[PDB]
Amino acid sequence: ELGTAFFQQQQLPAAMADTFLEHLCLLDIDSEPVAARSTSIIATIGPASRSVERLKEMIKAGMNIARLNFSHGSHEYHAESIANVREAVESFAGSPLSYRPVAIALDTKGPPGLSEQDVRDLRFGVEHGVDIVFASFVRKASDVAAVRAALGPEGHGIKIISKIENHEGVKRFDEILEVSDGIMVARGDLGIEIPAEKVFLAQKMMIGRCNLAGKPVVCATQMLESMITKPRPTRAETSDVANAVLDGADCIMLSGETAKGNFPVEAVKMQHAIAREAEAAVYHRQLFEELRRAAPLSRDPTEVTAIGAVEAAFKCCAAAIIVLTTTGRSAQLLSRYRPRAAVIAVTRSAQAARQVHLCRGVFPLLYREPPEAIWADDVDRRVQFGIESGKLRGFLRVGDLVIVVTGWRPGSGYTNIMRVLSIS
Amino acid sequence: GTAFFQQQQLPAAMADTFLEHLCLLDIDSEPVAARSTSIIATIGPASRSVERLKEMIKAGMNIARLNFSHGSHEYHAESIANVREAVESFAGSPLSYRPVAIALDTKGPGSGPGLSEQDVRDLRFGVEHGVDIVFASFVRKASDVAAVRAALGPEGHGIKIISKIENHEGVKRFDEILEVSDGIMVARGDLGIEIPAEKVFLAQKMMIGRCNLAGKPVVCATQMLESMITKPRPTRAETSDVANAVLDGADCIMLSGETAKGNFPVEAVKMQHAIAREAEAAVYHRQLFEELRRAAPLSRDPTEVTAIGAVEAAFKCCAAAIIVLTTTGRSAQLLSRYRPRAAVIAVTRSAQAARQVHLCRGVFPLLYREPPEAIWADDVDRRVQFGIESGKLRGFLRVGDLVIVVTGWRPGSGYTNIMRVLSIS
Amino acid sequence: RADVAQLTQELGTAFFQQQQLPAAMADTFLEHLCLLDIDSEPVAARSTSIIATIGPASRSVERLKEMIKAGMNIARLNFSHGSHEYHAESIANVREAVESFAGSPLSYRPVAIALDTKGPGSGPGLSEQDVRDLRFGVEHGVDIVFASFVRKASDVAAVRAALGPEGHGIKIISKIENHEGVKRFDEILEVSDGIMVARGDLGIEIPAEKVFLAQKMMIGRCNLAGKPVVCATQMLESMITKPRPTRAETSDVANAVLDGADCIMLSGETAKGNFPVEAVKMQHAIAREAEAAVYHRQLFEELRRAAPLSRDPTEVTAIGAVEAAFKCCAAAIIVLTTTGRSAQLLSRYRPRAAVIAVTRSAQAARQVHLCRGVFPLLYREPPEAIWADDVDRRVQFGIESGKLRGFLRVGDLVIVVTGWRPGSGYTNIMRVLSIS
Amino acid sequence: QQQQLPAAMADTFLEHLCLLDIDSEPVAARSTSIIATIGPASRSVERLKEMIKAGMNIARLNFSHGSHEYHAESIANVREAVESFAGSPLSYRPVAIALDTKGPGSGLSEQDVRDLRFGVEHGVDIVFASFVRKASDVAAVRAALGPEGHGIKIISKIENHEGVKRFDEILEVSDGIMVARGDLGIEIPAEKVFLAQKMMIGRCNLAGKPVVCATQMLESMITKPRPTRAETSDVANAVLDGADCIMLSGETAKGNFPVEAVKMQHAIAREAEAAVYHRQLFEELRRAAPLSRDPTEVTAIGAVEAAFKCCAAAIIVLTTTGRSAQLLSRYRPRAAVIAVTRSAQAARQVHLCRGVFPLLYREPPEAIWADDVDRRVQFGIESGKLRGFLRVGDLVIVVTGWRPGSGYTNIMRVLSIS
Ligand SMILES: O=C1c2ccccc2C(=O)c2c1cc(S(=O)(=O)N1CCNCC1)c(O)c2O
Ligand SMILES: O=C1c2ccccc2C(=O)c2c1cc(S(=O)(=O)N1CCNCC1)c(O)c2O
Ligand SMILES: O=P(O)(O)OC[C@H]1O[C@](O)(COP(=O)(O)O)[C@@H](O)[C@@H]1O
Ligand SMILES: O=P(O)(O)OC[C@H]1O[C@](O)(COP(=O)(O)O)[C@@H](O)[C@@H]1O
Ligand SMILES: O=P(O)(O)OC[C@H]1O[C@](O)(COP(=O)(O)O)[C@@H](O)[C@@H]1O
Ligand SMILES: O=P(O)(O)OC[C@H]1O[C@](O)(COP(=O)(O)O)[C@@H](O)[C@@H]1O
Ligand SMILES: O=C([O-])C(=O)[O-]
Ligand SMILES: O=C([O-])C(=O)[O-]
Ligand SMILES: O=C([O-])C(=O)[O-]
Ligand SMILES: O=C([O-])C(=O)[O-]
Ligand SMILES: [K+]
Ligand SMILES: [K+]
Ligand SMILES: [K+]
Ligand SMILES: [K+]
Ligand SMILES: [Mg+2]
Ligand SMILES: [Mg+2]
Ligand SMILES: [Mg+2]
Ligand SMILES: [Mg+2]
Repeated sequence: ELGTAFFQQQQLPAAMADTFLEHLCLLDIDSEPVAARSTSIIATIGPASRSVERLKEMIKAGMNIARLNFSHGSHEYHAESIANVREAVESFAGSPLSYRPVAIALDTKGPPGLSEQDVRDLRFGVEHGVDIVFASFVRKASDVAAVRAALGPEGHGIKIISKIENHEGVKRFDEILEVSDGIMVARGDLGIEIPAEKVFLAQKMMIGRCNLAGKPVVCATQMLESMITKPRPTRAETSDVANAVLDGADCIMLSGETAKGNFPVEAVKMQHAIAREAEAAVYHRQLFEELRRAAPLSRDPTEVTAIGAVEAAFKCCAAAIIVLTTTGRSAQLLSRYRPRAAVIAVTRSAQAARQVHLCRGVFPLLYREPPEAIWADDVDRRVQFGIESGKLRGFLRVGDLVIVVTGWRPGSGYTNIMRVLSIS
Repeated sequence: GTAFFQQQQLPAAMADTFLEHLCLLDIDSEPVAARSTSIIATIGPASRSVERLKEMIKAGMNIARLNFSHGSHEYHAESIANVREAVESFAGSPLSYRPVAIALDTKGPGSGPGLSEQDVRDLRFGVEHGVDIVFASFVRKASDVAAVRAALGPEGHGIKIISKIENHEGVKRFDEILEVSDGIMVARGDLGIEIPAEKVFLAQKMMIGRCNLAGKPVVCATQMLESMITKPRPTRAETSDVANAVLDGADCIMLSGETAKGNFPVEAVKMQHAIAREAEAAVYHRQLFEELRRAAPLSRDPTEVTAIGAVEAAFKCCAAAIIVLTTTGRSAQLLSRYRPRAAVIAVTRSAQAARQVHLCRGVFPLLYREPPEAIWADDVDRRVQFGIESGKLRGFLRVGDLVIVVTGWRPGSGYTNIMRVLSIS
Repeated sequence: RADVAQLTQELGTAFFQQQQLPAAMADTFLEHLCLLDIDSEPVAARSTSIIATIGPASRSVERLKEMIKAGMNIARLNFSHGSHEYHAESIANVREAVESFAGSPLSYRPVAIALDTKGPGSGPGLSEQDVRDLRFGVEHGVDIVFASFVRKASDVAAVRAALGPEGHGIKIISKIENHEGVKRFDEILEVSDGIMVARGDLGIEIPAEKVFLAQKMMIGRCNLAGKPVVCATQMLESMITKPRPTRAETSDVANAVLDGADCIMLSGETAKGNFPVEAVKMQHAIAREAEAAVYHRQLFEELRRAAPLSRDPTEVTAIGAVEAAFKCCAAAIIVLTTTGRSAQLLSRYRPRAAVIAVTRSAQAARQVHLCRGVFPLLYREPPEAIWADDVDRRVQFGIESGKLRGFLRVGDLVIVVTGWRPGSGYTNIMRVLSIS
Repeated sequence: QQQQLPAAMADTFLEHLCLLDIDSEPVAARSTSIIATIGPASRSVERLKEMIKAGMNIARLNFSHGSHEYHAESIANVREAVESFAGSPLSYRPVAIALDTKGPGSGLSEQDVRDLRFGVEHGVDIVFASFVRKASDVAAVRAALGPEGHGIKIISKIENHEGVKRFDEILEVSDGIMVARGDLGIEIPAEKVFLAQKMMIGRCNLAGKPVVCATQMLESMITKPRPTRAETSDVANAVLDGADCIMLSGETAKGNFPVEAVKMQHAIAREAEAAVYHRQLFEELRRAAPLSRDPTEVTAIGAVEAAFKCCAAAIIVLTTTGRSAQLLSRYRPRAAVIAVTRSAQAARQVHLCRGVFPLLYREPPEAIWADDVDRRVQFGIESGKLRGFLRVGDLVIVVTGWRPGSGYTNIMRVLSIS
C-alpha cells in the first residue's frame, strides 16, 4: 500500500476534510510538501540579475520565466540579458536532472493607440524569439488587438498576457480576457489607479475569472518588496505569496526584488519555498467540485479527456499526468482542473515547452529524438521519456500509477485518450 | 438543441438543490435513455410458453427467476429449456439479440440453522443446468453464503450469489453478508412478516444505499405490482413503489406472482419498464454522482481508476454511451457503480457474463459471437464497432453522438486501463 | 462526533440511537440512507395528519371514537356518494365522537371536517350540484373543502364565491386530477390554501407511470410555497379486504411522507372497507417511522436556500425558532396562534420538534391539522385582565398539557413563539425555556 | 448592489470571487477591531484622539519597552483621549487597554509577575501573554493576575513551534489567541507561518474565541505614507481568514504615520469584511458548532439565523460580561452586533470579538426591570440611528434574558425600527 507516512505529508489530512473550515483547522506546519512546486516564478532580469553566473543560480533557485522590463534599458541591453538567460539555460543541457526550459517574457513600456516605442519593442520581441508579452495598461479588447497586430507575421505564436493596471481594465476585464492568452494583476499601477484597499478585490476577482476561463493569471508587484534591501521578507510578504497561490494564481512574479535588489537569488528561493507550502494547502476537494460545476459541458475531446484524466488522477493519488502536446493546449486543459498530480508535458516544440510555464502544475519536457517511422512507437517513446524523466526527477517510482493523455492520430487538436499506467 | 435539454428531465437535472430538482420534474419531459434498471420476471405457468417468453423478452425481461419453492427439478429444467429456446430465437439477428439471465431462487433453510439438504440438491441442479445467478433465500450470516458457494462446487465458481435478506438477523448482519456476496435482494415478502411491516422501507433504503456504496447489485422484490396478478392496471401505490425503488438506487426490480401465475405477465413487465424509464430520468445525478465519488475510497486498481475517469468524461460531454469490452463483466460493473446517465454498452464473448451483467444498473450486454481476429487491436476495434452498430440499430446512438470507449492494454480479464472519446460516424 | 459529543454525554447514547438520529447526523444523503436502522425506534408524536373518509364502514359514533384514538385528524365526506342527509348524520356522528373526549385538553383531539366535492363532470367549471354541496358545507360548518378537478385559478375563485360571505374561513384544498391541473399548478397553488395530489383520476388522465413525477413535483412546490399538500388514493388499497397491506402500499405511505406530504389519506380503506381502524393505525405507524427517516439536515438547508428573504416578522421568528429547536434537540415549539398562520410558518421549515399550537379558535385548531407537525391545543379560558398574563397563561397551558401528554419532560428545552400585541399577524418573539 | 451583495449571493466560492466588484462600496460598520501599539509616536492625548477617530479599538502597551511610569502615562493619555468624547453618550466609543508581556526569555518570569501586577493595579482589560507554549503558562499568568484580575482577558500569544503543537490545550484555557508572526517567523520556517496563522484562526473560529493577527501587517508604513501591495493583501487576507482583530506594532508605536496606519487597516478591513462569503462561512460555522442545551447558545444561533433571513441591520444584545455578544459573534452575522452593557470593562473587552459594537449604558435606571430592559434596547436603537447602523424601516433582532444577572439570555425578538 502507500503507508501512513504518505497520508501525513503534503497536507493530506487537511485535503480529506469535509468543509473548508475543517480543512483550515487541519493545516499542519509539520506536514512536509512532497510534490514539485507548480506555481511558476517570473523573475525580472535587470542590473542585479543579468550575469550568466547569477542567472544559473536563479534557474537553480526556481526561475521559470525571465521578464524583461522595456520601461528601462534599451534593445541592446535587453538583447544581452536574453542572450545571458539562454546561455545560462543551455549550460544545463548536459544533465537531464537539471536542464529546464525558461520562457522569455517582454514587458512593454505602455501607452491614443499602441505607442511607437511599444511597436518597436514588440518587433524586437518577435525578432529575438520571445515567448510571452506582458502588455502594459490593457484597458479594452482593442488594446489586445493592437498588440496582436504588432506581433506581425512571425510572432502570432507569442502569448499575450494582458496587464490590468487601472479602473477601466478591471471594468472591461471580461472583454480583455476573452481576447488575451492570460492576465497579469499588475498591482503597482493598480494600487495607484484605484484605492489601495480595493486591490485585493480586483486580484481575487481576476484570478477567479481566469481560473474559470482556464487561462493563466499572474500575480505581480511588491510580493517580497522588502527583500530589495533585506535578506528576509516581512510576515505580510510571505503571507501575500502564499495567498496569491491559494487565490489560484498560475504564476507569481518578482520585479525590483530580482531586477535591482541586493538578494535576487534569495527572493526566488523564498517564492519557491512559499509556493510549495501553499500548493499543498489548496483545498482541492472544493476547488475541483467548483471548477467542474462552473465549467460548461463540452464536446471538445481534449476538454473531455482532461477532466476524465484529472478525475482519474485524484482517484488513485497519481504521481503524475503525462501528456503529449505540440502547442501546450492539452496540458493547459489539464491544468485548468487543478490536479494535485504534476502535469508532465512532453513536447517537441521548444516554444510550447517554455510557454506552458504559464499554466500551474505543468512541467515541460522538451523531446528532441528524431521521429519514429511508426507513429505508435513514437508516441510510446515519448510516454516512456516522460516516465523516465519523472523517475530521474523524483516525481515517479516503480509501482506508482500515472495517467497518460494522448490523441488518436498525430498533429495538434486530437487529444482523446486517457490511460492508467503502472510504472515499471 | 433546445429540444434535447427539455427531454429526460434535464431541467430538473440542472437544479442546484434536490428540492428545486423535485419542483422542476415535468410529466411532459419524455424519457430518451434506454431503461437501465433490469427487470427480473419469475417463471411459472403464466410465463412458461416459449411464445409467451418471446413476448416477455421483447417487453423488457432481463432475468428469468426460477422459484425452487414450487415445482420439481423436471419442471425447472423445462423452464430453463423454454427460456433458452425463446432467448436463442433472436440470435439470428446479432445486432439486436438480448441476453437473458437465469436465476435460481432457493427454497431456503426452513426451521434449520443453515443450508438445507434440498438446497444442496437444487444448487447442484443449478450448476448442472448452467444457471447464472443464485438468489439464496434467508441469508442470515456470512457462513450461509459460504455454504451456498461450497454447494455450487468447483464447476459453479462463476455463478453470482445474490443474498436474500428476509429477516431481522439478515438486516443486522448485512455488512458481513454483503462483503461475501455478489449482491443483495431485499426480499420484502418474508421481511415484512419477520420485522414490522412499517419498518420494511427503512431496511430497503438502507440496503440499497449500502449496496450502491459497495458497488454491488441490489434487487428490490415482492408485491411491486401485486394487483396486476388479476387486474390489467396497477394501483397508485404500486407504480409509486416501482418508481421509488429505482429512485432509491435499485439495480433490479422484480416480478413474482405478476409473471409466474397472473393474467398479465407481459403487461406487468411492460409496466415496470415504463415506470423504471421515467424514474431513471428523475434521478438527481448531480447529487448522486457527487456523493458516490465522495464516498468511494481511493483506488490503485486501474479498472476502477479508468471507470471513474470514463464516467466523469461521459457526464462532461453528455455521452450517449460508454462502450466497454469485458470478459467477466467487471469493467462494466465498475462503470455502473458511478451511475452514469450514459448507457454502459458492454461487449463480451462470454455468454454467461452477458447474462450476469443485467444485475448492474445501466449495463446493456451485447454478446459478440465472431471468433477472434488474428490482430488483437483489430479484434478490439470490431467489438467496439459491433457496440456502435448495435447501439445505432437499438436507438442508443446516432451519427454525431459522442461515446466513451473503455478497453484494456492486453487480452484477458483484469487489464482495463484506457478511456477514449469517440465521435459516432 | 465533536458537534454532538457534549449533548451525547448529557442526553445519553440511548437518546442518540433513537428516531434515526445516527442517520440524521450523516454528512450526505447516501450516508443518511446507509445509517437508517430498523432498530432505531420513533419517539416523536406522529406529525403527518391522517385524513380518513367517513362512510358506511366508519360512520358509527363508537367506530369514530376508535378512529380518533387510532389517529384520524381530518374526517373526509365524499359528496360523489350519499346525500346531504347521509353526510349530515356522518358529520353529527364525528362531532359526537370528538366531543366525547372534550372534558380535558389531555384527551381532546380536534378533528377537522372536510367536504370533498363531486366535481365539474363534463362541464367547464362549477356544477350546480357543487354549488348546493358547498352551501351545505357552509351551513354545516365544515373546515375544509377538497375541490375536485381544479384545472385553473378561476375554478378555485368559483368555489370561493360559492362558499359565500359566511364561508370565508373555510380552507380550499385544490385537487389536481388531470393534465391541465398539473400544467397550471402554479396559478392554482397561488390562489388555493393547499393541494391534494388526487392520484386516482390523475392516474387515468395522465399515463400511470408519470403520476409519481406529478406527485413529487407538486409536493416539492407546496413545500417551497409553505402550503399544505395531501397525498391521496390507493395508499393502503388492499386493506379494504385484508388486515395487512402489501409491501408496495407501506412503501407508498412512507415515500409520500419522505416526499414532503403534510397529510396522507384513506378513501375506500375507511369509507367501505373491513378494517377502517386498522388502516388508520397502519398509516399512523408508517408515518411515524418515515418522519424520523426524513433527512432534516438537507431539507432545512434547502428550504433556507430556496425560500426568499423575508421582512415578515412571523416568518423571521419561525426560522429562528426552528433553528433554535434543532440546536438543542428541543422537544417542542409552543406557539400562540389565532388563525394557525404562525404554526404554519414553523411547519414550513419542517422542525423535528412538535409544533404545539395554542389557540382559542376551534376552527383554526381543526384546520392546522393540514400542516405537518402541528398539534392543536384548544384553549377555553376567558381572557385575563392583563394581556401579558393571558399570553403567559396560554404558554403555561401548552407546557402543562405537553408534559401531561409526554411531549415534554422535565429537563427538556422548549422554544416558545409569541407576539408583541393582541391580534393575528404580530408574532415576533422566540424564547428558550427549560421545562421544570 | 453595495457591500459585495452580488458576490454574497453566489452559489459557489469560485463564482463569489468572480463577482467581487471594486465599485461595490462597503456600507456596514467595520467589524474587525484594530489594536494599535501606543508608544513614542502615538502617546500624546491629541494624537490618541486622532487614533480613536481613525478606528483604534484596543491600545496595546508593549512591556518589552519603556517602564511602569512610561506605560502608566500612556494609559492615562489613552483614558483622557477616550473620555474627551463621553459628552455624547449615543456616540461614545470604548477603547480597551491591553498589556503585552515581555515574555519568559530563557516558568513565568519575575518581570512578568511585576508587569501583570501593574496591569491589575492600572485596570487593564486584556493581557497579551508572550510566548505561551502550554496550558500551565496560561495558569501562571492567571495566578499572577490574582483575585483582583479575575475579569482580565488572557490572549495567549503563539510564537513558537511548541505553542503551535500544543495549540488545542492552550486555546482551551485561554480567552483567545494572538498569532504573533514576528517570533513565529523566526521560530519556525518563514514559509510555514501562513499555515499556522490559517490553522489557528480556523480553530479559534470553531471554538468561538477571539483570534488576533499580528506583526508586520503594514510594516513599510513605519517610514512610508502608503503601504506595499503585499501589506494591503496581508490585512485583507487576515480578515478573510477569520481574524477577530488585526494589529499594528511599530507602525503606531514608533513610525512616522501612526494615524494613517490605523486609517489604512480600517479601510482594508471594511472592504475585506464585505468580501467574506457568508453563505459558506455561516453554513460551516453553524454545522460545526456543537449541539447545545445552553439557552444563550441556542438563542444566539436563532438570532443570527433570523438576522440573515431579514437582512437585519443589527442584532441588539444586552450583556453584562460580553458573553451573549460573543456567542452571536461566533456565527459571523453580516448584521452588526450592538452590545448594550453597563460594564465599562465588558464594553472595552468585547472589541476582541468580531462585529461586536459596544455601547456603554449610562442613562438613569428604570424602577421596573422590564422597563429598564426596554430603555436599554431603545438606547441601542437611538445610538444605532445616530451612528448610521440603523434607519427607520430597518429590521433588528433584539436579544435579551428572562431575569437580571449574567447567564440568562433566552429571548430573541424581531423589531421594526421607528
Ligand atoms: O530592467 C530594469 C533596468 C534595466 C536597465 C537599466 C536599469 C534598470 C532598472 O533600473 C530597473 C529595471 C527594472 C525594474 S522592475 O523591477 O522591472 N519594475 C519595478 C516596478 N515597476 C515595474 C517593474 C526596476 O525597478 C528598475 O529600476
Ligand atoms: O362516502 C361514501 C358513501 C356514502 C354513502 C353511501 C355509500 C358510500 C360509498 O359506497 C362510498 C363512499 C365513499 C367512497 S371513497 O372511497 O371516499 N371514494 C370513492 C370514489 N370517490 C373517491 C373516493 C367509496 O369508495 C364508496 O364506495
Ligand atoms: O495539445 P495539442 O497541441 O493539441 O497536441 C496534442 C496532440 O499530441 C498527440 O498526442 C501526439 O501528436 P504528435 O505525434 O503529432 O506529436 C496527438 O495525438 C494529439 O492531438
Ligand atoms: O472486465 P474484465 O473482465 O476485466 O475484461 C476486460 C478485458 O477486456 C479487454 O478489453 C479485451 O480482452 P479480450 O480481447 O481478451 O476480450 C481487455 O483488454 C481487458 O483486460
Ligand atoms: O398566528 P396568528 O394568527 O398570526 O396569531 C399570532 C398572534 O397570537 C398572539 O401571540 C396572541 O394574540 P391574542 O392575545 O389576540 O390571542 C399575538 O401576539 C400574535 O400576533
Ligand atoms: O451576556 P451575559 O453576561 O450573560 O448577560 C446577559 C444578561 O443581560 C440581561 O439581558 C439583562 O441583565 P441586567 O438587567 O442584569 O443587566 C439578562 O437578562 C441576561 O442574563
Ligand atoms: O507594471 C506592473 O507590473 C505594475 O504596475 O505592477
Ligand atoms: O423470497 C422472497 O422473494 C420474499 O420473501 O420476498
Ligand atoms: O378524487 C380523488 O380523491 C382521486 O381521483 O384520487
Ligand atoms: O510578540 C509579537 O507580537 C511577535 O513576535 O509577533
Ligand atoms: K513595463
Ligand atoms: K424461493
Ligand atoms: K369526490
Ligand atoms: K512584548
Ligand atoms: Mg504597471
Ligand atoms: Mg422469501
Ligand atoms: Mg378524483
Ligand atoms: Mg513576539
